Amino acid sequence: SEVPQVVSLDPTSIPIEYNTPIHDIKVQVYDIKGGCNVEEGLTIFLVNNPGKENGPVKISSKVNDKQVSEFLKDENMEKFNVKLGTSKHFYMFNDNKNSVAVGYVGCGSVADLSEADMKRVVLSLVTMLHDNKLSKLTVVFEINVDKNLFRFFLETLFYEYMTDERFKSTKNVNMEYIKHLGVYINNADTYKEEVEKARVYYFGTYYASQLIAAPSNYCNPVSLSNAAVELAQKLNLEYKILGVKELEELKMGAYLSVGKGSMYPNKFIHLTYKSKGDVKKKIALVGKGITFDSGGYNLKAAPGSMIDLMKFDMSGCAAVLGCAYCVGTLKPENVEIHFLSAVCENMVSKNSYRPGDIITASNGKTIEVGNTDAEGRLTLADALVYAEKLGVDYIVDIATLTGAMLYSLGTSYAGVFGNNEELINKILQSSKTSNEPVWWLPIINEYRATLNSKYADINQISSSVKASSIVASLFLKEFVQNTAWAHIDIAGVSWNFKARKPKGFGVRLLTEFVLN
Amino acid sequence: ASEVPQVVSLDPTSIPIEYNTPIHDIKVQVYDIKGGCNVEEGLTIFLVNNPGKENGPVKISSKVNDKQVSEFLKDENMEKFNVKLGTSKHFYMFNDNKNSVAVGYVGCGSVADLSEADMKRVVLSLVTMLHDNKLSKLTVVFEINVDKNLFRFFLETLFYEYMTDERFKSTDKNVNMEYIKHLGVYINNADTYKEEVEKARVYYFGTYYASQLIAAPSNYCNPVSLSNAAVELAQKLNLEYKILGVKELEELKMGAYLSVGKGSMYPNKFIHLTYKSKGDVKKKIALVGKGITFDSGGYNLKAAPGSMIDLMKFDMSGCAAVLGCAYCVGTLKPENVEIHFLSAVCENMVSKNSYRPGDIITASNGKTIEVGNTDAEGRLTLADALVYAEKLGVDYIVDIATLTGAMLYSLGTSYAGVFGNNEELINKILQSSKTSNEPVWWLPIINEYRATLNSKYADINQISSSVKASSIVASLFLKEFVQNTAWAHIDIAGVSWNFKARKPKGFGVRLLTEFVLND
Amino acid sequence: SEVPQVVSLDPTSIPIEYNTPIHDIKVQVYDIKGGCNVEEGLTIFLVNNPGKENGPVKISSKVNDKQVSEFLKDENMEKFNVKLGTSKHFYMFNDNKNSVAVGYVGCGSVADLSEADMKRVVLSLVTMLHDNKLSKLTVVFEINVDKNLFRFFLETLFYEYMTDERFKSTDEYIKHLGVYINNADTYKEEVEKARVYYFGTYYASQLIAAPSNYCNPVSLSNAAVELAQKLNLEYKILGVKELEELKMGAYLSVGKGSMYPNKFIHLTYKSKGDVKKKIALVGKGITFDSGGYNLKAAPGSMIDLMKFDMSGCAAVLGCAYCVGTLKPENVEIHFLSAVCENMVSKNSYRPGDIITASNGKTIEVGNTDAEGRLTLADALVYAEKLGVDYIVDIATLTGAMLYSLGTSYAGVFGNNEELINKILQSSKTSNEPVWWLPIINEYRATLNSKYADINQISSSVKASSIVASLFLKEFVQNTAWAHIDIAGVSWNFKARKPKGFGVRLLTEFVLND
Ligand SMILES: CC(C)(C)OC(=O)N[C@@H](C(=O)NO)c1ccc(Br)cc1
Ligand SMILES: CC(C)(C)OC(=O)N[C@@H](C(=O)NO)c1ccc(Br)cc1
Ligand SMILES: CC(C)(C)OC(=O)N[C@@H](C(=O)NO)c1ccc(Br)cc1
Ligand SMILES: [Zn+2]
Ligand SMILES: [Zn+2]
Ligand SMILES: [Zn+2]
Ligand SMILES: [Zn+2]
Ligand SMILES: [Zn+2]
Ligand SMILES: [Zn+2]
Repeated sequence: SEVPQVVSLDPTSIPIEYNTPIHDIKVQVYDIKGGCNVEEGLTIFLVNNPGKENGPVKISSKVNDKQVSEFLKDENMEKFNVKLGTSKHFYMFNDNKNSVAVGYVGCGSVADLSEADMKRVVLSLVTMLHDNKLSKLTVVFEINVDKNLFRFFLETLFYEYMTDERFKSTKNVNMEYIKHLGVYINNADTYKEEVEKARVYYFGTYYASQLIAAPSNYCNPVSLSNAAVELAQKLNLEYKILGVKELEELKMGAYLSVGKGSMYPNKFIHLTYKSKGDVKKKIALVGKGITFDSGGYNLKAAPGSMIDLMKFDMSGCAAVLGCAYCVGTLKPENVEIHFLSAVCENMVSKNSYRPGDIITASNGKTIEVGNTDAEGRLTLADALVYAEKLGVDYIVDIATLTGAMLYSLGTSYAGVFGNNEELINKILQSSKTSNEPVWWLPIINEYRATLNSKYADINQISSSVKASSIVASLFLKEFVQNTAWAHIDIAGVSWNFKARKPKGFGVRLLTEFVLN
Repeated sequence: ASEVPQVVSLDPTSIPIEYNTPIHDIKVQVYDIKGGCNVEEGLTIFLVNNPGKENGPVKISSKVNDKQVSEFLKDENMEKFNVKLGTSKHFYMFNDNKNSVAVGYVGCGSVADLSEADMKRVVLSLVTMLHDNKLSKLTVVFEINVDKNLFRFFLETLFYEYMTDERFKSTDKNVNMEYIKHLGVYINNADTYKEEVEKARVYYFGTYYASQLIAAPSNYCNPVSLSNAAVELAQKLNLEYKILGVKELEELKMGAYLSVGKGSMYPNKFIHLTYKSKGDVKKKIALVGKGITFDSGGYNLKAAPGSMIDLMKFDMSGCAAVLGCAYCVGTLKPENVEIHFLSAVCENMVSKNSYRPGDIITASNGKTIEVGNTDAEGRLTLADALVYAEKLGVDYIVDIATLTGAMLYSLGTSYAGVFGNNEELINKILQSSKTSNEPVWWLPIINEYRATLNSKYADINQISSSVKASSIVASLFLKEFVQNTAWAHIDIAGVSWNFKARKPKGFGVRLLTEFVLND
Repeated sequence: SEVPQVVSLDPTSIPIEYNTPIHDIKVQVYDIKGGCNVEEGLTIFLVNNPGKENGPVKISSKVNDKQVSEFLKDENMEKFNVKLGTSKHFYMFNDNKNSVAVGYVGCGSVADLSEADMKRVVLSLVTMLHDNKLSKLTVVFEINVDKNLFRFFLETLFYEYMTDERFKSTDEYIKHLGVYINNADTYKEEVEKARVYYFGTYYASQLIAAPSNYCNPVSLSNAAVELAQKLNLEYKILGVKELEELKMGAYLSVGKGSMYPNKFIHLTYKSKGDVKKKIALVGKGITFDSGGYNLKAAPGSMIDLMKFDMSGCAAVLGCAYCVGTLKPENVEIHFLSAVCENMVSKNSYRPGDIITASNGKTIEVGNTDAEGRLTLADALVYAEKLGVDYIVDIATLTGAMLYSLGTSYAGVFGNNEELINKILQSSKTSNEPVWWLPIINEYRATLNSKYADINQISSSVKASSIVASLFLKEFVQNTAWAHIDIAGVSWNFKARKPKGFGVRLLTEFVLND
């Protein structure tokens, strides 16, 4: 619980903002079928034109104001375009002779907007929200969206609108979030239930983002495990933090070896949510929790190794904890979930484990270490045997495991591997409804022979096959004996290089998996 | 003084320093050339040139008070030799008293005004004549034109190159070393040049002292032993001194400086030396030196080709330059001036305790900094040092540092770069460069690159991820930690080490001293 | 004249747009004291705020329209801030019930805007123009700018507004520009000069942006001829046969491995009347630099960008446009470029080759990727024989510039301080930033060849830019000479296009001399 320090100026906890300005936004959903009121703040119409390429803007909605409706008549609007991401602002006086601000955002010419399409619309919308001191925003849906896409709109809106200023000291003086958000859409009553779900999904994602973005001197195994406890306490999760003494008794030799060279003791996070009624499904969610990945003696010194980004290497853990918030808040029924993460730090030291070392996992398997920079699968290995010992139905691990993902699926799609096709399908189904894209990749058994060690039971890495993501999955597969298991590699999708911030990828995905 | 920690008992606990050098035992005499030259014992060398006559014949113009020697040096005899820069010859003959004497010359080219580099070549050629000859006396006859500043440069360079560092020699000591005991100089209007002699001797040792600190390996020269050397120096010079330990640095919240040293076995030591004039103080100056006793690069380890990790003892050259300046100032004792000699000394190592890439740290002025590269640790330590410097309420802040390797690609190994926020201060540094003959060139602080230091989470980035103009970006960083004081920054990463001669130059000592003295 | 082809689909000329939509824009300048009228198009206020948080926007100028004045009231504008580059624009109806667009661009908190700052202002302004079907743009200057910066504003505006679609197959611009500024009469003379400076820069941009299959030594020399003919300049293109007779072995060696014959461009401008200054402007004209057998294969060598390596030539030709159009007095200008291509072939020159320059000096080649200085050597020998007063060469010579001054400031080297100062003065008034770097003679000894008269490159001295300058200096014996290294500033990496750097710089140099 106590964070060790080298000097007194080293931080001893991760700063966390629980009550965000987003939570102070009062959200109202009205049916468009009744007309729109255009009074205070900024009013934005989401408009398209199906199959007209860059077509003219047409406002279909009834506006309960003669002046505003006159301004928005077709003859006036035809000079404007519906190009995806395009936005404009209008100034006018209403019927009550008050000054009002109105505008629109183009949603293209395709009837069914994709996640990327919706993201671009929101990003354009957020641009209108920044550098304008508005008190209220009104969004009018003149496009077709189902409830899942509507929820995604809000989640993305909240997430992109929110700005992390925890580490700013000498800060934007003009930041001023809206206090009211009005939404006009048809059949408002079906969409109202998605509002609070979006708000929960937002913070779950933003919470994971805060943990990832937090630098390694702030976010260490002790401080992160402490944060998990604080989170568990607020949400009523049973919690248990395993220290070195417990881990040694449990013989987690693979996991403990990675943390040897660190000044922070290893901390194993175990949170549990149990429904009050009959439990029909038991699920273990495992997250990779490397607070910093230096590579060990296989130091990240090669070009393109992105060593300065390696605080992100606990993204899997953050996603699991972010999911814990959503589950703890929405309180699903007939399910018991274990939230696991073997947290440690991979550093260079006189105490560090060396390339060539043979270590023993808690399942008795001896492992020959060929590369200390492949430490993720080592910690995940012991975490998986622990998971299976819990007697669950599904084991789902999520991790920034291999850089090869950047070459396979890139920065938008995560890879999923597994030993069970139905479980994979459930993950794929969750991906669609959560709108966090995942693609099914194969575990090619032909590469297994490349993990055959001369002295230990198995090699940590291959010295042949360059398909590291598959090889790593083959390694993890050896530590799940008789349980449905899936592995999501998020090394490529976790960090937003363009926006220079985390995505909090996986939070909404894991929650949809649990809920449905 | 603090106790130097050891891993084994064989680890050195102090930097060996030679204060009394053979140069200090040399008696220097300056004569007027119009009185004629006496050629008796030891070696007598004529410095000769030939104006616009590309390798011209040698001609001795000076009167020699010896019939035999004057006949030997007559034009007819000397025309077989030429004045090519760096050329030297030895002559053997008998004088009027039937004694054997040794005479020679060094070619000074065909250009009337010799540059520092040219003069250096002349001196180097001269030193070769001193080497491997057991001489007791050297006599140098100036048949060329040099001003007082260039004349002093000759003596300083002569003393520096003649001197040999044998502190770390044990079984391979040179059995044949035997320095001259007397140095004679014949020059026109000598009375004007006499004041430069002792000044040269002072400037020499300041440079040689800095050289000794730099050349000292990192196991000998650590933050503790270097700060101890600073204290010992201050005591000898009657300067006020103050060494800040970790506890005091924490109270001052010097987080950037402390973060770099976290991974070291040697505690951070902040050097603060003070020279105060006895009279009314009219100018207050802070001299800040980068003091990284060893730069491994941190977790951004120097593992790339050309990173020169074996040279990284040099990375405290700025501190050494500052301490060498403290010697000169404390010795010549300029008045009506108050000088602060500062250096945030530490070591950048790889450890479980080391600071990581991506860490956000807080400087003593409250600015939060995101670390993108641990091998850019110099600017982190300088940041807190500059904030400390400005709190002293000085008129000028001048920092000197082996900051960026880009200097090797911009100005190279001969000229140092100077950046600043004040043009008058910059001109003064340039003025000091001319009179000290330590080359400096003005480089710009381009404000357009500033936006690349905008961090998403912290107040500022330590490094840029685009620009690649490392020296300018670093200056932009440091500028953020000097709020309202005239400040200049001298990057000596390229000029500090003499790669051809395999030794330090002690660059900056004479430059900084000239700056203080002529102010 | 005839461009050789490998296949019939290979282009045989560089497409050039001479008449741009920018030339069709009518520009009117009014005095701010008379008030602003808001009728057609888009109206943008350029505003600042000394000591700005960044602080709120406040419009001081009087607007002769009740509807617009209601919009521009302090209470409404306080919601916006003046942070540099920030902009907002709204659409509304004026007193005459016409649709109008009104807005602002934030100019920060500094009273005196820099070259870099003004560019950020312009880009934000241009961003609104690319996404609004406007007929007229009106700019209201509520900031202080001198005559030079105002001209710079227009040049940058015109240049960034213009879009190159020459190579877009398939698989709008405003017609009026209104300017409100204090002391309007003083700024009116700057308008047409800016339009000239614009195209000079944009013309150079077109040559640089043109790919190596379009822009080759033959097609580039042809383009120079066509330009000279339109400007009524005397022109002369030296071919291989003439070059051999002139014994330009260094220049000819670089082009040996190319399928395109070497072409030496020589344009000349003579002022009507007494000539008081004679100047030769030399531009590096490598249409493509593969590096030769010292192939650009190392990481970060950016071989896909190497069409840019004739930027120096383009800058000189762009200058030829400006000088030929504005027609300065008392001056004679020579526009020179030894154009060729550096390729890998059985006919290519090899590392280790010893070649003879036209001045008789033998050169040992240590790196075929340092071909720029070799071509410049013969060009400099050619230039001095013309008997000029100043020789100024401009070249993308060394990548080391990216490590010294970066992408914003070019480096200038020289043997004459008066010439250097004139360049620096020209840099200030043209707002194309240049910084004086030294030619350190101590490094000269590293060019001493064991067998030849001189080495092409150094064997260490990582100060490549200075060493190269030391090389070129050996080919100017008795003339005031300057060298501008634009390797770092030539290409705009963020915008993915050329800057046309040097055109305005060279013209100001000629004009103010
Ligand atoms: C097997 C091999 C030797 C290639 O090592 C890696 O697979 N490195 C990954 C790692 O260091 N895991 O801990 C990694 C690299 C980049 C990114 Br982004 C993520 C993960
Ligand atoms: C910003 C960057 C990542 C390039 O890091 C450097 O600037 N390196 C310098 C350094 O390590 N300072 O601490 C340095 C290298 C070599 C020489 Br020689 C001098 C100084
Ligand atoms: C050090 C060396 C002698 C090889 O010189 C180069 O660095 N090459 C330049 C070149 O290829 N001249 O022809 C160059 C490279 C990149 C850029 Br950008 C500009 C110029
Ligand atoms: Zn790793
Ligand atoms: Zn990892
Ligand atoms: Zn370093
Ligand atoms: Zn350093
Ligand atoms: Zn080249
Ligand atoms: Zn080139």
